[PDB]
Amino acid sequence: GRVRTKTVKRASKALIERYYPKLTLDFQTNKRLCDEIATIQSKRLRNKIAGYTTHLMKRIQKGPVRGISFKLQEEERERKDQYVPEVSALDLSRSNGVLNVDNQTSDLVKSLGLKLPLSVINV
Amino acid sequence: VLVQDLLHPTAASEARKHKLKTLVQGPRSYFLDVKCPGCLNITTVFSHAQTAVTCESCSTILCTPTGGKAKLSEGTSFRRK
Amino acid sequence: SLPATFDLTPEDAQLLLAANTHLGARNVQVHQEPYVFNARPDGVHVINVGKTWEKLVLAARIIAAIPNPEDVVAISSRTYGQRAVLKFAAHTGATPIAGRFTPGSFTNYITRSFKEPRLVIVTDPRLDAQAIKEASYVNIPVIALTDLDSPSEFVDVAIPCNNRGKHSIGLIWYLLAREVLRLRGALVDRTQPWSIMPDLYFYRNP
Amino acid sequence: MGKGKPRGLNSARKLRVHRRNNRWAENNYKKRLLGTAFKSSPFGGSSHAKGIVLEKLGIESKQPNSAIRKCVRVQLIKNGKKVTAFVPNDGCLNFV
Amino acid sequence: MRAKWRKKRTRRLKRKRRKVRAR
Amino acid sequence: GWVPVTKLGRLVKAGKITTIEEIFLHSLPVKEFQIIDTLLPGLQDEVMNIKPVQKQTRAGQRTRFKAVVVVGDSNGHVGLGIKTAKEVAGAIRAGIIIAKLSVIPIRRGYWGTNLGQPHSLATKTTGKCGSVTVRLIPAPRGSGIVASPAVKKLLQLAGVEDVYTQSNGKTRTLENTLKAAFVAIGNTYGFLTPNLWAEQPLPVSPLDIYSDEASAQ
Amino acid sequence: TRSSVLADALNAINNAEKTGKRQVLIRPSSKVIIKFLQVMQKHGYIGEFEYIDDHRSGKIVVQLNGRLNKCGVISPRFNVKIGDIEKWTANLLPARQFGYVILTTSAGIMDHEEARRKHVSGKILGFVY
Amino acid sequence: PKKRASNGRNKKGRGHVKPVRCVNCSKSIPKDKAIKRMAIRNIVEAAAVRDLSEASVYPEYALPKTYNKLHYCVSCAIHARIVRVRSREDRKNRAPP
Amino acid sequence: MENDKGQLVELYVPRKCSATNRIIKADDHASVQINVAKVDEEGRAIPGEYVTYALSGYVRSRGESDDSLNRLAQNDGLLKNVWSYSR
RNA sequence: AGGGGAUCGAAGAUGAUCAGAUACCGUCGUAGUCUUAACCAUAAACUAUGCCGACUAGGGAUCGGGUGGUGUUUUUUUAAUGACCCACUCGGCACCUUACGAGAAAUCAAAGUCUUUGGGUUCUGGGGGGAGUAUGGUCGCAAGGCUGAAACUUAAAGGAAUU
Ligand SMILES: [Zn+2]
Ligand SMILES: [Zn+2]
Repeated sequence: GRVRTKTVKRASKALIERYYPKLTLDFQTNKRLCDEIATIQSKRLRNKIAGYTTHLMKRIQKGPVRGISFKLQEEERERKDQYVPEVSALDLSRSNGVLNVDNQTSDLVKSLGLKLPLSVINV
Repeated sequence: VLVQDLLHPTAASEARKHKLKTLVQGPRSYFLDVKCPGCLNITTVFSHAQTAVTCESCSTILCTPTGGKAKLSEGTSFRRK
Repeated sequence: SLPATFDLTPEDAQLLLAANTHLGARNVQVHQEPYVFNARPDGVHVINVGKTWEKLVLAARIIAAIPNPEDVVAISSRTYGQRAVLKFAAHTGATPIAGRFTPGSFTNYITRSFKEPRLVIVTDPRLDAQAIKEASYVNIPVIALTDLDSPSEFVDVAIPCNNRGKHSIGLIWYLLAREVLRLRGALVDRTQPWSIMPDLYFYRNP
Repeated sequence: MGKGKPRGLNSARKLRVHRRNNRWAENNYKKRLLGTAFKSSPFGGSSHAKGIVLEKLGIESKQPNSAIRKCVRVQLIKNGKKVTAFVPNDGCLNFV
Repeated sequence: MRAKWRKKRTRRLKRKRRKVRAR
Repeated sequence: GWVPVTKLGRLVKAGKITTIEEIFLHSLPVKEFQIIDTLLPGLQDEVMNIKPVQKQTRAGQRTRFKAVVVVGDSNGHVGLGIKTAKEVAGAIRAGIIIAKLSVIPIRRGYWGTNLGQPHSLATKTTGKCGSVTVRLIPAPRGSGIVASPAVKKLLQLAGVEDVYTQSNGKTRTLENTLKAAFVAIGNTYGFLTPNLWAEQPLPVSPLDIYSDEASAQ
Repeated sequence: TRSSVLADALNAINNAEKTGKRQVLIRPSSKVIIKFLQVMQKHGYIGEFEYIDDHRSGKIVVQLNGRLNKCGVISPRFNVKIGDIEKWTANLLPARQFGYVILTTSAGIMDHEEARRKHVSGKILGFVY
Repeated sequence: PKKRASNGRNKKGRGHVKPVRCVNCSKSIPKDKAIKRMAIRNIVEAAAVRDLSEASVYPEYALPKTYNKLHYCVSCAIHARIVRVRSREDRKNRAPP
Repeated sequence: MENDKGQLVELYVPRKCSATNRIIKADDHASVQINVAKVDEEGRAIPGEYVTYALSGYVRSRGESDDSLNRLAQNDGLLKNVWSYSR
């Protein structure tokens, strides 16, 4: 029965997605971070919240875990998105390996297409 | 579908549609002006025979009757219509 | 009529049949069915590339007709079109629903995920049936990237493609983004195929 | 899609005979035709009747109610059947 | 009350009425 | 203090959607009752039924009050609203807003010899809901409304003057009667007559004319 | 056997125009069918129809315009009199303005509007809205 | 009402199926209706085979199996067999284990 | 509709489907009207110049809207060699 | 009424259980037919859906036929084949899976084309009981079958789905 409720597990997620820096894998510091940054009512609520931020910070440092993407990790996802390192090859302009077409797609491009160097195979 | 024009239908469909279930009732059977392996004649036979038809000189069995289109006698030449 | 320069260029035709948009196409088929080019032996179909391209130009004309850019909603809940619609949205401002669709998006005007499209672009009608079904309640046209055996229900202008390789989905999305950006946009020439690598649309595996 | 019944133009016999038969299942029709009013029905199928009162009766009401219904058993002058009539107001059993 | 044993009871008292009436 | 979501609301608030049939012309799904409030000021606001409906609970039986209400003009617009609320004073209100939202046009016509505005329906319409099937057989002039008193004033708020009815089924069930009567009244527009056989051009939607005067900035 | 041919022809046209199709194939195709189609065509409930003359009863291919809503036959051809046409065109049609009840009159296959202008009657074939 | 589109049965195209006795109840039930399940098992249980092999002649120990199709009536089957009466939703799911 | 005069007494003259000619109703949701852009010479189209094609809820639901617009496109010159009349 | 009668089993014997239990469980066990001739003529005799006919929208599988495979087997030289198998194709069959119309709904290839009511045609029902009872014919060796009421009684009985 040491299950944390939504009232701490949401506050924790809001806290980490805002102050990912100024949070250091240690309850004893994270406790005092919550003292300064948050206006938590009870001393025991703080201890539970801070104890779960620390649990999230330990888990986030073994590779990003789903549900909590912070303002830094979003920029990492933006770079892996835009700067996709699959741009050395053309690619898909595979003049070396489009041209392994079969007799049906041959008759297809013959009917409608202009003209293509076509490497015809069968079955 | 919704728009077809079944007055001018495509032959890729009319070929497959049943003998009756076409634009007009028309048979898919035909006649073979088939020539004897022995005494050369021009004996007209039918696609779906129903009889073991023979040549004129001897009883040289040109076809064997089957469920659909009839068989031929090991060696012979055929000509449709 | 069209000015008749958009006539399936050989660089686009070789892109499409290198992506294998037609070299699969589901052996078992739905009886619509005019986007067929004599199914190959060994149990596979082959689609008319001319037709899918013509349909793509028609689709572009409808998307380009939509006056405000981000009333076109680019949806792809399947993994193989996620970044494809994200890039489509970023290029031609077209708010994407890449991920879970959160039903009650077009109906249910209260929810924070409330969009009122005048067009939907759906990568798959089967796996994104919720988007189509919800569009039917609020009078929204839908442009689908269908296969041959994909369902046609509550779906106008369908672009016949392939939905097995991912190369197709990535390409046909790039090409639609390309053709819309030409008509009343920053692509000032129809020729010179605007070679921004069609691999900014390919779902890069982890 | 024939709706069961015949739809010939020369089927007036059948369409009439079928009603003549199936009308019997009606309640009003059957008893008007067999003359049930004139065999049963102590009144012999009439509005009122006259009679000479035999006994005063206290009939017990049916179950949801509870009372003594102050009836009167009366032999009909008309035919001679003995029926039980209700006295239709508060202190009228003392009047009859 | 079973519409079978109801029927059987009727069909018994009918037979025993036949045997009573044959006299 | 409307502050409308639903860009239909933004247009009709700005005072651009003229009055009122462009919503019906283009099948625009109206989901804000303050739209109808701005367009049509003169409506009723006439309650038909309040029946007690009872769910059986673990302990006791919870009774709600399913309120049926008709919100109609006196001209050519009616709306039927059925809402189940926990109180009758809240039920009538929560019904009225649905009866406003689901407002529908009626296609009034003649029984021959035009001579003035349409009085009856244009054609013999029917509508069905559950078992109750209502018919609206258009009638000669000055005959009055020849319906049950339930649907009589539904057709009065529709604005119909003369109409025979031939309602079959369990017509006592009031919700199913009015539902079927409201389908029948709606099905008038939906009959393709030689009166409206002429092929006219399709008008462009005001969501495509005032494209970027809606969607609040 | 099929008891009537106008019946299944008009049914087939109705079943197609329900789905908003643009053509029908009618297999039997009698002269009575063609003449009914011609009266439909006149008021403009029907486009054009071809008669394919297979050496038999032949067939028809009709083309619709989506105007026809209802199009039925009255199976037993009731002997109608011009004194009681109003009882039919009040029971079959939407009020009074449009629609036509088709009589096989001695003068020929006609509508109630035409039969009134001629002052003639016959039997009843069917109707079109 | 009618509970099943079938009749907890197959008989469609037939007039009468020759019946089968329930394995435990002895109740005669029409074959098509009877809940059939093949009981395929090793002759020796999945705990004894160690001491069986080590004390057996003929190394490679073929270890022949046993086969018998258990026909069950409906009531005998409802006694915690693969029946576990499922919802009016999951009634239609034909797929076996 | 008319009084056998002027003064047209008919509000909301409803717009018919372009595939079936069937009247679209006021509450007929799933009844889309697509606007195709009228192109200029090789690239851009005129903003505010369209060809407006309506398709009713019934045709959309049935799954013959792709085929209905394919034919309408070919017959207004928006496509070419897509809708083959005789299948 | 003749054979036959192994098994199983109305009746019955009998042991348990039971408060009683001439039942459910146990052991026996006549009649019982499985068979030949002659009767009987009813079943939840059910798809509880009359038949003949037309039109409206995916996959297997039975039977027949048409093509295709340079597939397997085929050896008596290459195989003439043939069969089995594979793909496309129809005609009919027993079906099944998804669904715009229908229905009170459960639901459905017809239960759709139905107040926008008519393809042909036969049978049956008109609240619940009394009652499938009495009576009278009819058939049967009998058991019974067919047809089949009324007096009187009653405000509901019933179908489907919901909590
Ligand atoms: Zn010779
Ligand atoms: Zn059992």
